[PDB]
Amino acid sequence: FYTSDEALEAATAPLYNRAWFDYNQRSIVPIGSGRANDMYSPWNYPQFVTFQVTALDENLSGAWSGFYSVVTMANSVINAVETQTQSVSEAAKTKAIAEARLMRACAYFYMLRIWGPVILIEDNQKLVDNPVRPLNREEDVFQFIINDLNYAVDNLSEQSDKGRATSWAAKGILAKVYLARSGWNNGGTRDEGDLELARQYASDVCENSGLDLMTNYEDLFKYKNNNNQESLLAMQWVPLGEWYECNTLLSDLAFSTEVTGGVNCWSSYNGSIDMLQQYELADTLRRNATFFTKGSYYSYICIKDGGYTYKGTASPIKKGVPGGPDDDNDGKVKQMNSPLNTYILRLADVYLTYAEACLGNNSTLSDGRGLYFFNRVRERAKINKKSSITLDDIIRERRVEFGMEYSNWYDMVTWFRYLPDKMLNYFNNQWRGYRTDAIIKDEDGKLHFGKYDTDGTTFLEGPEYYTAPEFTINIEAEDIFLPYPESDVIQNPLLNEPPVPYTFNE
Ligand SMILES: [Cl-]
Ligand SMILES: [Cl-]
Ligand SMILES: [Mg+2]
Ligand SMILES: [Mg+2]
Repeated sequence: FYTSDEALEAATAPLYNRAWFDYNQRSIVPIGSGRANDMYSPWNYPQFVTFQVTALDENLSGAWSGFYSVVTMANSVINAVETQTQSVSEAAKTKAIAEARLMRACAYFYMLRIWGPVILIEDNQKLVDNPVRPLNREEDVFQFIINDLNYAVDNLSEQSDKGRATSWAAKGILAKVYLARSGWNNGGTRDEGDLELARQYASDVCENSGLDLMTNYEDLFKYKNNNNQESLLAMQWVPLGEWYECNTLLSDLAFSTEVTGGVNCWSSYNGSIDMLQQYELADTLRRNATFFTKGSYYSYICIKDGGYTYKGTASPIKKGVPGGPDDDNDGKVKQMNSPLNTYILRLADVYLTYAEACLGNNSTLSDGRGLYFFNRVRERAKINKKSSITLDDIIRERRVEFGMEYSNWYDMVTWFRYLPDKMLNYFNNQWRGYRTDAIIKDEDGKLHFGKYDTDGTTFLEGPEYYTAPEFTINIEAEDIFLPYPESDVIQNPLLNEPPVPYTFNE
């Protein structure tokens, strides 16, 4: 019985944390980043990188559970607005429905780029009464997402409490959705109507929001800057709160207690050879903020010991590894407990989305505001602007802008649905599963890949010294979308049957 706007807001707050917990607690890493080849470990979920995932994989069931937790929580909030409010304003009621529908849209948009067809649900009771329900078609899922985002665009405000969604966030996601739909199973061209809509929504955010990119890329990934102006939407973790409200990734991302102030950790992930090669030589700011590499210095990690220099010869994760409790983290670093929010949408994504929507079906983009906003991302990274861009420039730029943010894989699926032959060739040329013992730098700061001789000091350079994977799979169309989780298929055999049309309620 919610009797004030603030009481209702307390009920919608878990849409930003608890709802996402089953996904964030584990599977976000191998699905969003691993599968894109952002990083690799031979012991932690390598199958996601090498395309050898089985239906029994715990990450599939966890992700499925997490995304459906968002959907069903959203549905519960919408129901509560309509049945449990008694002095509550229409502004607050519509804001709550809008936040619920925004999150539901985000969950379905992730699922669409993991499994493809999924079950669309607006009535939780229908699911309870009969859980054996059919999949709906990819086109239905797109329309459902669009409808939810339309409501959020119309019913969120331009400004919000810090950490809460605005209409700019909804418009930014909607731009991404239209861009993703434009080429999806569309014979190698992008629908001009969807391109136009993507441009309209993205340009509105870029030109009119009054928001800007943070001056320093590294600042985006520090806890003191949670909910900075570039953060359009993020999971809002509560490190001093309940277990289901915490960001539990700290120990799985951090490679050594030397970068956690002594807090227990166990990561064996390293940035992939392919991913590391995406950073242009001049792009050291984004590279350093994403992965540690030999000799890189961090003034803001191990602050009490004058900063931190990585002295290993691998490429462990930096993004998501905020240092120890006293590294401007207000004591909020503990085992499996990170103070960082998890980004869902940054303004730089909208900039790059606008650029890609301006490129459209042309082979190059050499003028216009889309190119300007692409070049703002370059400028913020302190590297050269480009006088013209192609889709290949956009692919590279997105990988380096969003490395270790658990987003690159979803973008790669979108591209595969547009240009499947190009992207299968791309995936097969990423050297997935290859890793190497030693990555070092020369005088000019360029990375070199190889291993040490028996003496552990004499560097041997080149691919002949890489560690090859046990198996290199030829990646094909059938490999891209993941299988439905086996336990869920047992409970609902229609997950093995064709999708059917959704009956829309609007
Ligand atoms: Cl796979
Ligand atoms: Cl510390
Ligand atoms: Mg279509
Ligand atoms: Mg095969």
